[PDB]
Amino acid sequence: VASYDYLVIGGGSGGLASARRAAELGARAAVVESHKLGGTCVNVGCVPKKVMWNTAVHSEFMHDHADYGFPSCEGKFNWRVIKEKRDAYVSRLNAIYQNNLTKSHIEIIRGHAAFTSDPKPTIEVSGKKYTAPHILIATGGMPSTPHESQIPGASLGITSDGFFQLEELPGRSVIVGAGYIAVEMAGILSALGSKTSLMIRHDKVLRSFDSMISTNCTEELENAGVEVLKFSQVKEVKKTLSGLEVSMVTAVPGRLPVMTMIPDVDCLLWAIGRVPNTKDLSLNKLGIQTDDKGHIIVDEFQNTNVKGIYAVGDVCGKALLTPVAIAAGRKLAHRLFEYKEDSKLDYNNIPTVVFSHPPIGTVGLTEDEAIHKYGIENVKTYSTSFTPMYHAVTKRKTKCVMKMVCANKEEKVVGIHMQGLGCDEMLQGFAVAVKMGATKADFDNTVAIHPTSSEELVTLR
Amino acid sequence: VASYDYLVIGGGSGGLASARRAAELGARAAVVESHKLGGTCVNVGCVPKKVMWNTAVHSEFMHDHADYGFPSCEGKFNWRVIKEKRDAYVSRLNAIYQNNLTKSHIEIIRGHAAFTSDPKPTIEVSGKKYTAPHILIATGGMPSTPHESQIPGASLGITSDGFFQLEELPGRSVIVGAGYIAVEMAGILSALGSKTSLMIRHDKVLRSFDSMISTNCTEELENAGVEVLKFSQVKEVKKTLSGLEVSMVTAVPGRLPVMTMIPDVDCLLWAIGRVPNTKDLSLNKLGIQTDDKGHIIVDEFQNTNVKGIYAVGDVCGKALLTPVAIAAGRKLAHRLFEYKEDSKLDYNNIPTVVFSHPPIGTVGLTEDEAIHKYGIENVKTYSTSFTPMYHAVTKRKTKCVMKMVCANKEEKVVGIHMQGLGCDEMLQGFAVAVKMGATKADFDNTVAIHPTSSEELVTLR
Ligand SMILES: Cc1cc2nc3c(=O)[nH]c(=O)nc-3n(C[C@H](O)[C@H](O)[C@H](O)COP(=O)(O)OP(=O)(O)OC[C@H]3O[C@@H](n4cnc5c(N)ncnc54)[C@H](O)[C@@H]3O)c2cc1C
Ligand SMILES: Cc1cc2nc3c(=O)[nH]c(=O)nc-3n(C[C@H](O)[C@H](O)[C@H](O)COP(=O)(O)OP(=O)(O)OC[C@H]3O[C@@H](n4cnc5c(N)ncnc54)[C@H](O)[C@@H]3O)c2cc1C
Ligand SMILES: N[C@@H](CCC(=O)N[C@@H](CSSC[C@H](NC(=O)CC[C@H](N)C(=O)O)C(=O)NCC(=O)O)C(=O)NCC(=O)O)C(=O)O
Ligand SMILES: N[C@@H](CCC(=O)N[C@@H](CSSC[C@H](NC(=O)CC[C@H](N)C(=O)O)C(=O)NCC(=O)O)C(=O)NCC(=O)O)C(=O)O
Repeated sequence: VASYDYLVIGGGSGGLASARRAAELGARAAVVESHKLGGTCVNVGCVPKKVMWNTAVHSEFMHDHADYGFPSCEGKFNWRVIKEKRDAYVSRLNAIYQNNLTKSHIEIIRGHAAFTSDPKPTIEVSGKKYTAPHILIATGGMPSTPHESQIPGASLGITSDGFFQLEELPGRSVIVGAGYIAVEMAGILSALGSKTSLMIRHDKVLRSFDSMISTNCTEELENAGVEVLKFSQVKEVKKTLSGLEVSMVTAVPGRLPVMTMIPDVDCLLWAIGRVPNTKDLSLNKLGIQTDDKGHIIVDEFQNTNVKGIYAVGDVCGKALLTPVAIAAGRKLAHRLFEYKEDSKLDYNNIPTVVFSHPPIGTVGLTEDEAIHKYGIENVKTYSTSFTPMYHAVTKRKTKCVMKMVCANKEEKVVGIHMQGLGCDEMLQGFAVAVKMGATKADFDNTVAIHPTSSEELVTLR
Repeated sequence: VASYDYLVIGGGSGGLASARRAAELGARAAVVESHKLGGTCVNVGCVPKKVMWNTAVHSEFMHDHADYGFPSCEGKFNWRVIKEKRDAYVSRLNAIYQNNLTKSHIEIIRGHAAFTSDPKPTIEVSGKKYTAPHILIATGGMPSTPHESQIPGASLGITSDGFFQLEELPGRSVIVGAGYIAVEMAGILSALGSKTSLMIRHDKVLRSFDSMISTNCTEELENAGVEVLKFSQVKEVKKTLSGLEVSMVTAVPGRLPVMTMIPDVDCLLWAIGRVPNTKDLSLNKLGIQTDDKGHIIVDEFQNTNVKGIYAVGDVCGKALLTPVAIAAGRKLAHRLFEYKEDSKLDYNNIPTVVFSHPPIGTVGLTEDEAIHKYGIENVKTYSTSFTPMYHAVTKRKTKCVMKMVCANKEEKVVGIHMQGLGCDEMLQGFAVAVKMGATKADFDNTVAIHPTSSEELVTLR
């Protein structure tokens, strides 16, 4: 039994960040990783997605070429060219992260970890045992797929993991789900020329976002050629002579249900959610508490119910983002190795960007959330809608919408929501201001930058 | 003599903004405008510039088309296409601003105003007199050109005003000056295919910006095909059989001066500075104080030395930006018509974006300025240099540089400087944070947005 100061299960965003910080603090740490370092974000998440987004963005801008005085750009996108370059980039990152661990003197244990029956919390990886007075579980999650039992032929569709393995652009694609990944994939496939449908259970996407965003986002998708099938769900999928055939039920409220077959489908993509990866950890050998979806339960300091066992990131199932896992992993290292007992992550005011077309940025409370928190009488919003100057000369248009949610008489800024060109890079600094407790006066007293989209947020009336 | 509550001389950024706010407050106002409403920013400044920048940006992105899996885009930019659309857009804005005044019940007096000899401050426009207990001078400025006396043939070159009248892309262009307009014009001309030289008196552009920016900017220009002629100045210009021929002296320190002729120049563009437009106002009839360049002198509340006479914007010659004139014009209206005596613009921490390639954003103190203000022992900077993920797959590269200037033990953020893709839209919110007095802790405690360039500012170590 080899002992360490800190054992980290999972070499993804949270696991890498926590191990690295702990090592800086003097801890003798090891990272257990069964697949590729960098975890979901590097291999099949943030990175490859952003590359594909940049690619789709190229497609769109190329539609405006002629408006801008250039000669028309003619054609066919070549999927394998970009696919090969994307894969190489990911390989580069895998090598970098491995180096990052080595330079920090962090041991890398390759293989799948599971807890043992042993009294003191101990793990086994390939027949060898390892132990530490502090063990971090950061095994992340995976894409959720339906059971053949409830949707026959569901196994014929792929997930976002499968998306990153595609070698050719699918002719016809159907995406099921209404959350960020669904929206992002539909947007990439459509821009690159796939005849895309997005199938959602209700009438809008991103229904958990502020209502101005879910509405606007649903519209922009339609404007960009994505067919949004509302109140629809898959009833069954089958392999026909040439592609898949999707049976769906459309149940608009106030209407009779109607069944429709979708033929000649090349790609059926499930983007219905993520499941935590805890199934094969042998948690129950230590009685570690999970919820009914398999998420590990933790307190505000990332503690599990078992002393010296912590969990961070996607496995805990809250705020499923790379930077959250990183921040929580880091705070935890300071608490354990720097004896900063108050060291923990504040889960309020975490900013998010959705790489749609145009991108979405949000931080803080939606209007409804502020209303429930402070009361209708105490919430005031400010909003704007405009056409970015970029489209002053194009036949193709997109809009920019922004909304500011204020609370109390002071008009404290409690939420910012926007969609529009530039929004992906614009959010960060306002997120700083919101975190600091800025009020509308603070925004208003900041001199604008002209001409930009960002200035609109500081001149709301 | 028609009397008003507020008379505004000049219908540009500051004049329009001040008149509009004053009218909301109940003032009976009139705007005197001799040319087109919208002033410099709309007609020959911010607006037409940004359109041309978006155009140049198209040119660059089109160089990356093939890297991104598309087929090569072949060719020739057509200047008149975009020129015509740009002009129309400007016409649209002129009509909008006229409407904006009318809806506010602001009178528009068309023609050139000048003060009279009359005891109580009174102006004349086309033989008619007008007076008000509060008169705002907001006549803006103009491009500076050399005297034929000092540079023979200087009148053969054009200024940024002339740039906006060009109907064809110049084959060969030489830009003289090293400030923002010079940098911006060189960047647009070069990207659109003009064989461009930028002639500067020293070794770097933007020498008043933080030194990381002047260095980086000078390099990025060279990388983008702009020939930067250092320690060079024009000695004379002459009209040859086919274009202009520019005689220049190059005086590198530690070397003998060398004279060079630049032949076959289509466009010589002077971007050496701006002069205030006060020459024809008859200021001296009221003894209004100006400096030796003709700028009107004001106090912190925009008062001139004469009671009931104020000046804002470019004419005062400080912080020559549209949003500054607007903010100062607005604050002034509140002070005069809302009796808010403390109402004035804080000229510290005004953010600026330079539309170079890539764009530059800056707010607050340069490292040197912080050093002079707090002392070397009390200043700490943090900086980063990286390749944006956009270029992970391109043969063409650009860099992103960021620098954070902190002061005292608290590490108050007193300056932010950066250059890179996305920087134009990224600045605004950090400018809010800086204005609020954020410290490095406040930035560090803000969760990052991944993957973006903006996150780099919140994860500096
Ligand atoms: C398509 C997609 C796009 C996304 N885009 C973004 C984005 O743009 N921005 C963003 O912020 N977030 C994005 N995310 C989310 C982000 O990827 C996750 O929040 C983040 O990766 C979670 O980090 P983690 O450390 O919890 O787990 P992961 O990064 O999943 O790491 C878990 C690691 O543990 C390993 N492992 C699991 N079990 C074991 C075991 N028993 N033994 C050994 N090793 C084990 C796994 O192989 C893996 O490498 C995206 C996700 C997806 C799926
Ligand atoms: C090429 C260029 C690019 C620029 N780009 C930007 C940018 O991207 N962002 C930015 O923030 N700033 C930019 N600026 C600067 C910005 O344009 C100025 O700071 C702003 O226009 C100054 O506003 P103002 O109200 O002082 O004067 P102006 O907008 O110049 O208005 C002065 C007005 O007064 C009128 N006038 C003058 N004298 C008289 C008289 N005697 N009687 C009647 N009418 C009179 C003039 O016709 C004019 O319309 C740019 C400037 C230039 C030249
Ligand atoms: N953000 C810019 C620059 C591009 C970029 O971020 N490139 C790196 C790979 S990002 S995916 C891996 C992820 N890293 C992050 O989330 C950034 C964290 C941030 N730097 C911070 O310090 O908080 C991750 O798993 N991190 C774990 C960890 O940091 O321990 C890159 O080049 N990495 C290689 C390297 O030099 O180390 C952009 O998007 O353009
Ligand atoms: N900023 C966005 C949207 C594009 C945009 O700004 N379009 C307007 C013309 S901008 S040039 C005239 C300038 N206006 C500004 O500087 C914006 C001021 C800001 N809105 C504020 O309230 O502080 C000006 O001279 N303003 C004087 C004044 O505001 O009184 C536009 O469409 N204007 C027409 C209109 O609807 O009124 C982008 O860049 O994409």
